[PDB]
Amino acid sequence: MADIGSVLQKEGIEISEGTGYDLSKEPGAATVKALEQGTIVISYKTTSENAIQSLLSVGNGTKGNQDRHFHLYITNAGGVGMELRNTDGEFKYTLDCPAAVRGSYKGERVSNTVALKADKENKQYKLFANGELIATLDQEAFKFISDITGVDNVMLGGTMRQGTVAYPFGGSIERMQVYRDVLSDDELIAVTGK
Amino acid sequence: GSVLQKEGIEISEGTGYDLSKEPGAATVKALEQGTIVISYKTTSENAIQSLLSVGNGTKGNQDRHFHLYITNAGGVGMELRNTDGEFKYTLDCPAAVRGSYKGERVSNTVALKADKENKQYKLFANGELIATLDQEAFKFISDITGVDNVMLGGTMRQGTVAYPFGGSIERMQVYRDVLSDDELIAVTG
Ligand SMILES: CC(=O)N[C@H]1[C@H]([C@H](O)[C@H](O)CO)O[C@@](OC[C@H]2O[C@@H](O[C@H]3[C@H](O)[C@@H](O)[C@H](O)O[C@@H]3CO)[C@H](O)[C@@H](O)[C@H]2O)(C(=O)O)C[C@@H]1O
Ligand SMILES: CC(=O)N[C@H]1[C@H]([C@H](O)[C@H](O)CO)O[C@@](OC[C@H]2O[C@@H](O[C@H]3[C@H](O)[C@@H](O)[C@H](O)O[C@@H]3CO)[C@H](O)[C@@H](O)[C@H]2O)(C(=O)O)C[C@@H]1O
Repeated sequence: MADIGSVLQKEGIEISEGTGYDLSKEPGAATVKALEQGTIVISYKTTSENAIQSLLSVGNGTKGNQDRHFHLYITNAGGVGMELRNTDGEFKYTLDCPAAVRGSYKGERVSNTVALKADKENKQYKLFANGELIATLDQEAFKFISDITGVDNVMLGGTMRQGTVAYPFGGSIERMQVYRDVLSDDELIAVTGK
Repeated sequence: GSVLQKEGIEISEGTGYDLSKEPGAATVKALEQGTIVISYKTTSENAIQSLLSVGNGTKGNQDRHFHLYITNAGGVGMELRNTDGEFKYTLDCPAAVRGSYKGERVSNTVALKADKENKQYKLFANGELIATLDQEAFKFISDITGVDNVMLGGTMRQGTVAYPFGGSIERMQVYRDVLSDDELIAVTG
């Protein structure tokens, strides 16, 4: 990891439900909007009982393009997932893992760390939470962010759908990093388990 | 040997075909792992068409089922569900089967295996492995709460036939055994 660098990073970002936090103008956003593969690592605390809370999304926010996006999300039941979409006629690749994260511990909102990697070489997606590899998906027709049509935004804490903040998170994004590099499972186990 | 097999079952769009009373249905309703192989011809433009389902058809339990389905866009998928709070494990693969081709309906063969030891699901269509899913928390049909039916051509949801297929289920076989990838490439060809 000594010479690995993120293409986009943010730290210490509070977000109330429905507000989101726009990253579209950040240096590095263009790179994120074109990823063919890579790694996303996010530490957060959720204060929200919303059922589906996007931590990070990248997609097409325009009218009629509401099924064209990627997001990495958590749920109110302690689930972690992702969706990678370009309308269902093109692709809808998803993961949803139960009982992988926690909202609270000893009456306090607890930090969790999750990660997703997408590896073009072996057509594989892997999801991690809190020190564990929780799911692996292989697709013959591999896709990633550069396959979504008309990407125009990157954001924390929701997914833009026809100009509305969908899948709204509340709480704190403690640390968020996006890499073009595909990090090893050992690295992701270590960073998510810390 | 299969635990349940049927051949030449033609289904009017929306009706389904109940297998719940067949010999072997109990075993299918309790599978911890296994393999499903289905050759079919669809004659329907319905968006989502279950080929085979196993689930809980009772009121309030509409998210408790397994099905292997095709779509009108040439997709193949499966969902394994016991309400989203418990599990929702899915696959959806584009451009894997044909709904029609040279203005004609056409046969396809698909397969799904669920492998408990490897904690793995693999989906096949027409001689190709199209997706693999590995879940740390492996589930299958015996983890669904209140299974009470097995059907071709739809999924029972609160007493309604959801995801309705129309056409012919040419051959369907369900195994408790986990077939090899090579065997599934061959049988789906
Ligand atoms: C993470 C997750 O569950 N995301 C799904 C999302 C959420 O469950 C809800 O938004 C939470 O309220 O639901 C999505 O589906 C709902 C929409 O479906 C649209 O129809 C789909 C149809 O179901 C597909 O079979 C078809 O291929 O595409 C249609 C068009 O998108 C309805 O038109 C729309 O009104 C909603 O009901 C969603 O996109 O919001 C699916 C997410 O995977
Ligand atoms: C193969 C497939 O696409 N299956 C999905 C199915 C189909 O897209 C549609 O049925 C085709 O018309 O849609 C399902 O979701 C629709 C229902 O969602 C319900 O709310 C969900 C909510 O979206 C989840 O986030 C939550 O965890 O669970 C809720 C309760 O199920 C609505 O209550 C209901 O009215 C439908 O809109 C479906 O179950 O039918 C999801 C399938 O994966």
